[PDB]
Amino acid sequence: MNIFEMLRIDEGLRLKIYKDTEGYYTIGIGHLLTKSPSLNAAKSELDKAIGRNTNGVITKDEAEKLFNQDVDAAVRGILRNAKLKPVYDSLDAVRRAAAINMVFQMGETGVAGFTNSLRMLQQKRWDEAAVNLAKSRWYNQTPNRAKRVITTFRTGTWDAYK
Ligand SMILES: Cc1ccc(C)cc1
Ligand SMILES: [Cl-]
Ligand SMILES: [Cl-]
Repeated sequence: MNIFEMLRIDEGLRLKIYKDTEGYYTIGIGHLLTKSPSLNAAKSELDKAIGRNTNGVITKDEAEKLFNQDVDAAVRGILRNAKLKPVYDSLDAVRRAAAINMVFQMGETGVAGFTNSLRMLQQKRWDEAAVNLAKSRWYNQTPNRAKRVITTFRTGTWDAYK
């Protein structure tokens, strides 16, 4: 198991524009296109991202290309963030995958507001962090996914994904 396989499980794969859990236009493997309610705005963002007139549809290859870019970007986002970096550096390989998953899902902004969880993770207080992470809109909105990520931080294994 690795970050790509993990995220592919959590996000699925769709080759036609769709609405995410929050109702935002997305495509491929959780690639958010726009928060605007306009489908046209979404198709325009899509064409700009793929570099071609897609008509709201992409191939598997194109989806996988967006995915690679997105994972890379998340990691780099983390490494660039002064709040995040130190936490990420302190973690083991499995747990780093859980950190990347959250950043990918919610943005470095979103995750950067889990200050108290961050501190617990840095201190390696696993059970406590797990409890703290669950007290969130994130967990209440997407409970099955949050549970998987949380188990990951808690155990440092891929058990929730098998
Ligand atoms: C790097 C990192 C991001 C988010 C959390 C919750 C923990 C670590
Ligand atoms: Cl893009
Ligand atoms: Cl869920």
